[PDB]
Amino acid sequence: YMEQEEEWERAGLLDPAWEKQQRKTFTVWCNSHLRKADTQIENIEEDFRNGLKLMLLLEVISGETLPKPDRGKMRFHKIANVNKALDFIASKDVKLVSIGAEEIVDGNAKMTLGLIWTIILRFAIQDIEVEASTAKEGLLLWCQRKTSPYKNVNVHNFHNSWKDGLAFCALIHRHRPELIDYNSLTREDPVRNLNLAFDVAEKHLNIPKMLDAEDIKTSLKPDERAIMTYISSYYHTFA
Repeated sequence: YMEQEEEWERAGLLDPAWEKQQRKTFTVWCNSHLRKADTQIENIEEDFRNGLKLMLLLEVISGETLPKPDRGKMRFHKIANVNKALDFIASKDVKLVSIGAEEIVDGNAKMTLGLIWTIILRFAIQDIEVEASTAKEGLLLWCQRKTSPYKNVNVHNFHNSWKDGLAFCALIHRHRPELIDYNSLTREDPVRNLNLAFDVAEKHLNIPKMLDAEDIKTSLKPDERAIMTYISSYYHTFA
């Protein structure tokens, strides 16, 4: 009973601020891959309902070919396409704990964001191996190692450790010192630091601006899934 709401709490999906952060961040992440297939989404709670761009997203990030999709106005075609997506994901050793094609075709916001996170996790994070840690803990360890020389960075988590922008700027500076005047930065202007990292990463590293500095600024504890999504692109660009 209320198993789904317990999982949604931990997913961040009951908090509307975290839901909004995931909606915005996940849309940019999906488009950072769909661009390679010359298309895009606009509204993540509408534009996957027929399964077509979901299947395409999975082909791009996996390099594999999925079965041919159906087309037709009628719902059962959309259900079939979403099920082809879900089958492909499950085939990569993913436990789809209560994600059904019907809710995706229905455009249920929480299930759709949960599904996109499942995809980000499996394909962008799960295989990360850093020392003896894997997946999310490996990604966090990478961040801790790469930012260890910076005295004004202390990465403990994927939320408030990232709020003042210095950790993002440090990750960039550690790989490319010529792009960031790191010593000029301080904790006093977090929005400046955040936007610096986001602008530099978009310009020089081809990493789109998945995070909104204003959403981070106003949150005492920003959404972990959104921040992990963005940092996963840092990881795969440098490592």
